[PDB]
Amino acid sequence: MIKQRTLKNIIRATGVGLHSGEKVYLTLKPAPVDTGIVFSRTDLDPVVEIPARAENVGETTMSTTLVKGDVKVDTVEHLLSAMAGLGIDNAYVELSASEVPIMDGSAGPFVFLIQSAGLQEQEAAKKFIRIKREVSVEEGDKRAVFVPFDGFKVSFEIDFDHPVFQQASVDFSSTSFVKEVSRARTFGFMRDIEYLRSQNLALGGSVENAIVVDENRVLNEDGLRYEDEFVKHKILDAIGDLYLLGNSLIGEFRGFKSGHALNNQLLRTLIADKDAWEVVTFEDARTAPISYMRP
Ligand SMILES: C[C@H](O)c1nccn1Cc1cc(-c2ccc(C#CCCCO)cc2)on1
Ligand SMILES: [Zn+2]
Repeated sequence: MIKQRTLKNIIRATGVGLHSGEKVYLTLKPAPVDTGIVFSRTDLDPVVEIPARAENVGETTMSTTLVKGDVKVDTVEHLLSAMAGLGIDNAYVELSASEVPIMDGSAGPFVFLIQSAGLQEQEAAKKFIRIKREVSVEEGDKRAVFVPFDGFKVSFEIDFDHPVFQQASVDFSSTSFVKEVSRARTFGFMRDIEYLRSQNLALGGSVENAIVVDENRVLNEDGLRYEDEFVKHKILDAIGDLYLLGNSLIGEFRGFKSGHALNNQLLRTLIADKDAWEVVTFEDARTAPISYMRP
């Protein structure tokens, strides 16, 4: 069967929140079958746990934020992207502050740290959400859609009105999450960055954790990791936002100028429309439409 995964060993890391600029200590731990991914604010007494589920998304402006009452965990989407990309069903993610550390802007450090710890298969079938009807949501010129598909693929199309320019598709039948998506970094434009800082956001961002663009060019000395890094990062973000379904997808996602907001809107419409999806397991990995790398 395709089995659930958790972590073999604990992972720790120390970083800064992209928006908050606060130092934060992260610890990922193993969790039992059917736990899902659960964030814990361990700086608080008592500790405040928030499952990484679409129902818990509180704000979607320039990151995806989980909220339970007054308590938040901001910027979950890169780490969630990594966990999704590696097949991780169950994990606790402890944080000593309100925002997941940004690392280098991408999921590369998370996938490295995870894979250095190692994964552990669990004796229970992995549950997938299978798209059985097209579900779309739109708002103005922005669109996000789920289409039935026997596998998992993601397409994205951004319309940026800027000299540094995009679209891309990835199908995990041939694309490596790790090699081709995980390294794509967080990005931003000088006009927004100042506005965001004036709105007291973006406080931790720098050329160390993001592509910084002026009116013409990428200012980072070392340039890009992929020719299409920006759009590959949008795919990264979307995989992370979609993992808030709390199970891997069998289907296709297509995003057209979509962001965290519309991505969450799509999850919510999907979840509400039970005719459009069903949960499935695969007792024989050999006949399934997807595969995972070795644990
Ligand atoms: C997080 C989300 O998933 C996300 N992924 C890609 C983009 N975004 C939104 C976003 C980008 C930034 C950002 C903030 C500050 C700087 C910077 C800088 C240095 C300026 C000093 O000259 C660069 C970028 O903030 N939010
Ligand atoms: Zn991002």
